[PDB]
Amino acid sequence: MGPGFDFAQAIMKKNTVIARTEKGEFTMLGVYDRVAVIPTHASVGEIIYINDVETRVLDACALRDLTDTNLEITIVKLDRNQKFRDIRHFLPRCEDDYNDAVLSVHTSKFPNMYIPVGQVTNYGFLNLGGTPTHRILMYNFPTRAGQCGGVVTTTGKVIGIHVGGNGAQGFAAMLLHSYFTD
Repeated sequence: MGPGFDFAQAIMKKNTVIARTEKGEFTMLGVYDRVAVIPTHASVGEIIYINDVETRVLDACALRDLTDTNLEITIVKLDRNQKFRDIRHFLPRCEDDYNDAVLSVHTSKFPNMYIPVGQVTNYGFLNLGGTPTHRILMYNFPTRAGQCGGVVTTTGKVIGIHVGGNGAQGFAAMLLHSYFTD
């Protein structure tokens, strides 16, 4: 509908796959080469389905901060025959607050879904499903189940992936450029 939705669509159309684990179907962001991200509660194993194709997992790393606190991001390297467009230059370098974000989801349950969530707060600490979690972004949109792995964007920045909600607010794990140096 406007330039935020433009940037969100450009990311969804080239840098997402549908990931399936034993814990469900998730929006999965591809970042560069065969490297993607997914919420850690997806419980990635040795095999994952990518657009309904059986795919070996070459590596999976559940990120934690240097206090050994959960960040809810798992970085997955896929045994796929095709690379993602490199979008690392759209990742923020530091923790921040944002205006006018979009949450974008693509699954069997919610295809081509885009949500203007408005202002995004650097919330910080969240007890997420009983697990102390850091680097959480918050938006005042009543997000539901099925949206996990959804991509949070502003114009020109890919800032997080949706990991939870409390019925009135939604929560995303930050994406930082420093997670994807090689």
